[PDB]
Amino acid sequence: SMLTIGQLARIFEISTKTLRHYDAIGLFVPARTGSDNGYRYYQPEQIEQLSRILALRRLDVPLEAIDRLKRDGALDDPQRLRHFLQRHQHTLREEISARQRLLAELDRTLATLAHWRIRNMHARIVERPAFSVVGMEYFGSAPGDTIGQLWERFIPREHEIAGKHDPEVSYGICAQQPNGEFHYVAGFEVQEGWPVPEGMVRFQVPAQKYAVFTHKGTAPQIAESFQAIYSHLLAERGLEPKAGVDFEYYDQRFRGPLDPNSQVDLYIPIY
Amino acid sequence: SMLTIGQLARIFEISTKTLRHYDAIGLFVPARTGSDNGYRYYQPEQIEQLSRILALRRLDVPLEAIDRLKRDGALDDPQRLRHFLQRHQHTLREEISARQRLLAELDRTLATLAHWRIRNMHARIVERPAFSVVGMEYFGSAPGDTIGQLWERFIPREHEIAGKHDPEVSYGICAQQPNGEFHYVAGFEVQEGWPVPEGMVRFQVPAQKYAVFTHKGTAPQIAESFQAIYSHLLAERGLEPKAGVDFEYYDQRFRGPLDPNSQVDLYIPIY
Ligand SMILES: Nc1nc2c(ncn2[C@@H]2O[C@@H]3COP(=O)(O)O[C@H]4[C@@H](O)[C@H](n5cnc6c(=O)[nH]c(N)nc65)O[C@@H]4COP(=O)(O)O[C@H]3[C@H]2O)c(=O)[nH]1
Ligand SMILES: Nc1nc2c(ncn2[C@@H]2O[C@@H]3COP(=O)(O)O[C@H]4[C@@H](O)[C@H](n5cnc6c(=O)[nH]c(N)nc65)O[C@@H]4COP(=O)(O)O[C@H]3[C@H]2O)c(=O)[nH]1
Ligand SMILES: Nc1nc2c(ncn2[C@@H]2O[C@@H]3COP(=O)(O)O[C@H]4[C@@H](O)[C@H](n5cnc6c(=O)[nH]c(N)nc65)O[C@@H]4COP(=O)(O)O[C@H]3[C@H]2O)c(=O)[nH]1
Ligand SMILES: Nc1nc2c(ncn2[C@@H]2O[C@@H]3COP(=O)(O)O[C@H]4[C@@H](O)[C@H](n5cnc6c(=O)[nH]c(N)nc65)O[C@@H]4COP(=O)(O)O[C@H]3[C@H]2O)c(=O)[nH]1
Repeated sequence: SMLTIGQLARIFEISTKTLRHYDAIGLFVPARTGSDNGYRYYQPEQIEQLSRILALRRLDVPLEAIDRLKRDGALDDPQRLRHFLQRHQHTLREEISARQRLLAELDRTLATLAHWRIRNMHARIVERPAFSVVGMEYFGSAPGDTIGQLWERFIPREHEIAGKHDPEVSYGICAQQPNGEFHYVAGFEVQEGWPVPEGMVRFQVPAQKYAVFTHKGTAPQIAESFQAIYSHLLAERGLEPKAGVDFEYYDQRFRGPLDPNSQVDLYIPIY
Repeated sequence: SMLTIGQLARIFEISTKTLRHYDAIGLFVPARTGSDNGYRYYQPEQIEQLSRILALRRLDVPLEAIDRLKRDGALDDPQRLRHFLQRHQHTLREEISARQRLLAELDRTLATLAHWRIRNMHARIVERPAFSVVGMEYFGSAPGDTIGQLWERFIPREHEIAGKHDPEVSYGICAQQPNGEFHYVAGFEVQEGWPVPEGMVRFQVPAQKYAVFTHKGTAPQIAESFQAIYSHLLAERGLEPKAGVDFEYYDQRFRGPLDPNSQVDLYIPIY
């Protein structure tokens, strides 16, 4: 009923070298040594002990910490050992708490960057002629950038589009109707004459003057950009919005909606 | 530079119904109504306001709470508004805390379940004759259930094995060597005479008497089961372990190493 270094190591999923190591340092020592083979032998009573020694290591308690507990008799006392552990528990809770306080201060600092980014978003003025776009429309005042959801409805189907004048760039078009809903469209510039994939439309973006803003960030943060633009950015440059169609401009600089390194040009029609 | 319900709703990704709603309740009322179309029109100065109303909603602040704030002047006061929010922030921290306190108490209870399960793990005695097993062998006193790792090394290769006498059941065999290492093997019972997939072995489990323990739980918890077995479960039944080969027994009752619903018979050779 005595166990070998190998049976012990097995049931605890450790290597026999560890158990040798523990023997040299007098931490966990075998009840005896094989008198005809020099092997180490352990009693079943030692199992629960190795179990605690190993329980400490899973808590990253350094080995010598452990050895000190062995030496001063605290490892083999359920009360002292418990004390050691609550102390370590306490430290862990604190280190966690401390970092939480940091994530808040960090959360705080990210916001401040947003006002900074928006402060640096300068208008370039430009006129562009009418042009044609084919893709997936959505007529209607809907909540969400369920457009983030539209784009993901549109991406599997993009390949279907013949006649792409420049497949490197795409558009997130929003048109106003006097009725008051917006008509959004995700698409690609295509020459007239090409066929429209089933369930797709062809939209004509009229000739317009624009203020172009380079949104440098995430697609969900696009709405914030629009908000600044319409609350003050235009005015601050004595520009007036014109009723018309605006669009998001996606080219090489765009690398995914959730990717903070994506730029997107915002084409705001003006007077 | 007045915006429509439609441009407003878009740049905030909400539906125009929401803006109608906010107007009827007097919460967010447009600066005017279209006199030739009865439409609603908003000033760019209302953007930041709608912005905060909506920020509250993202905090699940109910709408009526919000309307209360609007009514009692607090909503338009950066100081009162801030106070409202720290209050709410406070509540959230408390609710989180409370639940942590419960996770700990829950952790404690899970542990107590373990001793209970081990107490109910009864030995059934059984003799089985020698039998042959084919699979992937590991020689050597290794740490970790890198046996968890062996099984996942072995599984892509299982299909290769011809002559499987009973593919429903596999074995996790551990054999002891005089030098004290253990020799582990994951495999299937296969009749003699069948060829051995390259890099695989054929191990012979000798005829033995066993105590069988049904481990009901997770493969990582298998080691604890072994620990109970050799520390006292055998003694309590006046059984004595015999030097030999033990094995884990996987049949239908086994549903995967991570599934708390798996059972595994543990075959412990005895006198
Ligand atoms: N070569 C060697 N092996 C060791 C030694 N100490 C432990 N073992 C291994 O541990 C098993 C059981 O050891 P035990 O608890 O002393 O329990 C032992 C022990 O109580 C007794 N026993 C067997 N042979 C001897 C012996 O030569 N001298 C003594 N004093 N007792 C023995 O029978 C039980 C079963 O022994 P086994 O079935 O042979 O299997 C033995 C043996 O494989 C050692 O000093 N030398
Ligand atoms: N009262 C007190 N005395 C301290 C403290 N830190 C160091 N000492 C003293 O300095 C000696 C060596 O510390 P070390 O180089 O960290 O080397 C230490 C340390 O690395 C490790 N150790 C012992 N206890 C603990 C522990 O509770 N936690 C950790 N992380 N390591 C420990 O074992 C080694 C030997 O320690 P000792 O033989 O006890 O001897 C210790 C101890 O007498 C402390 O925080 N409080
Ligand atoms: N049908 C209708 N539409 C409305 C009303 N209120 C706002 N809008 C829409 O909002 C846009 C800008 O309105 P604004 O800021 O008053 O700025 C307006 C306003 O300052 C001026 N304006 C144009 N027509 C009229 C008018 O009939 N009366 C007044 N007082 N001003 C007008 O020209 C600016 C640009 O107007 P638009 O480019 O046409 O585009 C207008 C129009 O499409 C309304 O009561 N009825
Ligand atoms: N001092 C105080 N008075 C309370 C409290 N709970 C209820 N009352 C009183 O009871 C009235 C109706 O509360 P309700 O039916 O929960 O209906 C409430 C509630 O459903 C919601 N609401 C208002 N303020 C808050 C708020 O701060 N937090 C939340 N979660 N909901 C609010 O809107 C309604 C507000 O109506 P009121 O004009 O405030 O009128 C409130 C208020 O005068 C409280 O915790 N503290």
